[PDB]
Parts: sequence; C-alpha cells; structure tokens
Amino acid sequence: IEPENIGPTFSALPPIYIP
Amino acid sequence: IEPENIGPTFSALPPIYIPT
Amino acid sequence: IEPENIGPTFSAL
Amino acid sequence: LPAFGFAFNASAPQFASLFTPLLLPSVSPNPNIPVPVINDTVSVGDGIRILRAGIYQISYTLTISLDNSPVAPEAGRFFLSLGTPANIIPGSGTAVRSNVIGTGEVDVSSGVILINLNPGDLIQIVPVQLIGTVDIRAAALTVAQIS
Amino acid sequence: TLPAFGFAFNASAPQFASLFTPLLLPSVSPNPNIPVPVINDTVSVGDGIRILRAGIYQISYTLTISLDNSPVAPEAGRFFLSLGTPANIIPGSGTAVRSNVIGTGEVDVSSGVILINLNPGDLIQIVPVQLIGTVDIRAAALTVAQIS
Amino acid sequence: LPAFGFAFNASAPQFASLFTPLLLPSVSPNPNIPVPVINDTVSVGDGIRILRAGIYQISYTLTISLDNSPVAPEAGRFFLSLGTPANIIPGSGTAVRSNVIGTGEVDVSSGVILINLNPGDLIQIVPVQLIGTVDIRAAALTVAQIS
Repeated sequence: IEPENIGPTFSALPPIYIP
Repeated sequence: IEPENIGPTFSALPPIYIPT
Repeated sequence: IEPENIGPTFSAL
Repeated sequence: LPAFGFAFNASAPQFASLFTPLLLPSVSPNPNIPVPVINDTVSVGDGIRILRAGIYQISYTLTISLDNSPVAPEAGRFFLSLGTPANIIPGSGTAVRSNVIGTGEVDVSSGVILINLNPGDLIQIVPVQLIGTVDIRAAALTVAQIS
Repeated sequence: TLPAFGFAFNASAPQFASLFTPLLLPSVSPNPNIPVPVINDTVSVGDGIRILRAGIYQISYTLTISLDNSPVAPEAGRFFLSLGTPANIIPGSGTAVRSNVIGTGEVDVSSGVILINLNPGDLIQIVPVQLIGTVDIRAAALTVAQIS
Repeated sequence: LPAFGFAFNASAPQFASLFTPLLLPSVSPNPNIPVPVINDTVSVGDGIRILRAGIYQISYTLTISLDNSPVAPEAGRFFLSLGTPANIIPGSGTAVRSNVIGTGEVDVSSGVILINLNPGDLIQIVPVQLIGTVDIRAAALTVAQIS
C-alpha cells in the first residue's frame, strides 16, 4: 500500500517560498 | 458533565471573522 | 548533564 | 490475557462535529500480518466497548488541520466520553486554537488515562467545542487493561 | 498482586508555569460516573506521584499550553519529568514548544511513554526547565504504571 | 516478565530525512541509577528489534522545530515502520505543518499503538513526507509487551 494513501495526509500543500 | 468549565478551556476565543 | 544541554533544546532563541 | 482494543482511522479525513464520536473503522495495524488487535472488547466503528471490569489505560491521538477554512479562528476541544458523547471524562481533555487562518496540521495526544471501567462502558473520542472548520486527518483510540 | 499505578491530573484551573516548580495535579478520579482514586501502591501528593514499590514503570504526561500571554515577547517552554527533586530531570522525558509570534492559542504536548526503573520514595513531577516569557498551562496530567 | 524497550535521543538534534530511521542512541533514562531499560528486545541505534512474539504497545514522541528551514512551509508526516522503512504501520502516523515562519518547536506523539509483533520485527520511526527542513530536536521510541 502506497504511503501517499495512509492517513494522516496533508490537507493542503501551499506553494514553497523563501521567507 | 457540562464541558464549559472542564479543563482545558480556551484562554481566549476570537469571534468568527474573515481575515483582511 | 546540565539541563541546558539535555534535548530537546530550542533550535533558536 | 488482559482486555484490550485499538481502533484507528488512517483511511479518510473527517471534519469534527460537535459531540459526534470520531470514526475509527480499522482494528488491524500490522501491515504484514493484519489481525484485529481486539481481546475482550468490541470496536463499534466509532469507539470501543468494554466487556470486562478492571483498571484501564485509555488514550487517543488526533492529527488536526486548521487551515481548511476561509474564516478564523480555528479551534477545538476534545475529550474521551463514557457511554454517551456528552459524558466526558475529566483528565482526558485536549485543545488546540489558532487565532489566524493558515495553520496546517497540528498533533494532539491525550494523557495515558488510567480509569476504572465496567462491562458495557463505551469509550469514544468526542469534540466538545468547535470554532471554524476542524479537519481530523487521522485519529486512534487505545484501550488496554492494567493487570 | 495488581501492578502499582497512579494517575493525577488538573482539569479544574489553569496555572502559569514557573521555573522548576512542579505542576499542580489535584485530581485522581477521572471516571465521571463512578469516580474513585485511581491509585494503587503510589501516593498523589498534589503536584506529583510518589513511588512506593521498586520496579519498571511507564511514566508520561500531557500538557495543554496557551502562548498568548504577552504583547511583546513570543513565548516558549521546555518540560521534563523530574525524579526526586525538580532539578533531577529524566533524559528522554523532555518536550518543547515555542512560538515566534505573540498571540498563539492552545497547543498540545505529550511526552513519550517513558520506561524507567523507579525505587521507593521516588517522587515523579512535571517541571518546566526553561521558559521564555509567561506560559499558561491550561491542563495537565501525569501517569505512572508499573510494567515489571 | 514482559518484553520491553525504550530508546531515545536527548543528545543531538537531527534533520528529518525521507524513509530514514531516526537516531535513538540512549536506553538509560534514570539519571541516578542508569540501567538499560531493555528486556528481551534489542536497541539497534535507530530502532528496537522484537525477540518475542506477542501483543505490544508501541509509540513515539517527537520534538520538531519548524523554523530551522530556508523555505516555508515546514511540514512532515511520520510513521512507525515494520522491518523496513517503507513498510509503515497504519495507525502510527502523525503530521505537522507550518505554512509560515512564526513557529519554532512543536510537539508530536503517536497513539499508543497496540499490535501483534513477532521475533525479528524491527520497529523504527521514519519520516515519509517532508516539506522544507524539519529539525527533530528530540525523539523517543517505546515498546512494551501486553500480557
């Protein structure tokens, strides 16, 4: 079973940026 | 038991708002 | 071990 | 053999609803040899029922997303309940609160609650206060007899 | 016969953390229908649990922490279990929580399930070992259970 | 006497790496009378190996800094794995995510996972997904037989 399908997964993936 | 006075409680709680 | 050196420590102040 | 039960959700997120027991459909964590880790309890789909009187450790974990919402704040309080969702167990309470939107996943664990339980006691994870939209990405309930 | 254990918790009043001061844990009866002290061959002293029986124990704690107590200083804390006295902290029992902004609401802490050899008279307590500003402990619980 | 093992890291932080077991070098938490809290298990330096079949509670804690990163978000998903790091245990997962830079250390604890285990089983804490740099300030793995 693929780990991308095992909870918990991220509810969102905001764009990555340099703070 | 009524939950309002059972710890942990929120120490503060803002009203619902849309951030601007 | 001194408490300042037992993990977890703050990664920054 | 001590009584014990483990019930968890790793298959689907669920939004917390006021005094609605969290869904915990799975009892078999071993990926190689999946067997129900259940002895002298019953998993009912949203909780674990006690069949044997004794002293137990009961505990829960929650993975909670707080940024699945356009309005702030995002906040929830959770307890274990005994028998009925309003019959919350003091000492089993947790809370998270973000005053602003955009807070991703946070982790919650209850204490390892030691407690006298009795045949027919139904243990569930319940939200008791909710503001905004509180997204339970994963949850697990643990029941194990001290003996 | 039965293993030694104790459970002490605070669900009745928040408390501000104070450096190396054990956290107040006044309650021992979590069952809402049939409350009874969940205490066997230990002693709950009001801010901890004293061991009476030599053996291997699981000890652990939970904290609910609010970090919104200052207008200028972002807040943080490091917590451990202590053995005997607050300064005598148990490596592996440490936790930390830190916010870089003011006005952070409740966050959850739980220690590991720490397995440890304990001896009669050992007093286990939850102690802050480092505090950045004011840290509000909304609730807490300490668990002691004999394994061997 | 039940089998058990406790391995922790309180001596150095470590950046999380995908499917890389976390380093847990210590097994002696008592500061006054140090003894290896290891009975009929083996601590291999980045995990605990099972020698005796039975029902165990297995769990972990992490202290995670989310502000030791050149980019945001800072996020991680963590599981216990069985034998090999990709073979993760449903029910043992946790996750945190900070979408900005206002967060230092946060706390994670898994559930108290009840599970059938078998001789040779190697239990490790693995990150399975990361965003940004995720700094593991401390970690502890607990294994104890239920019997």
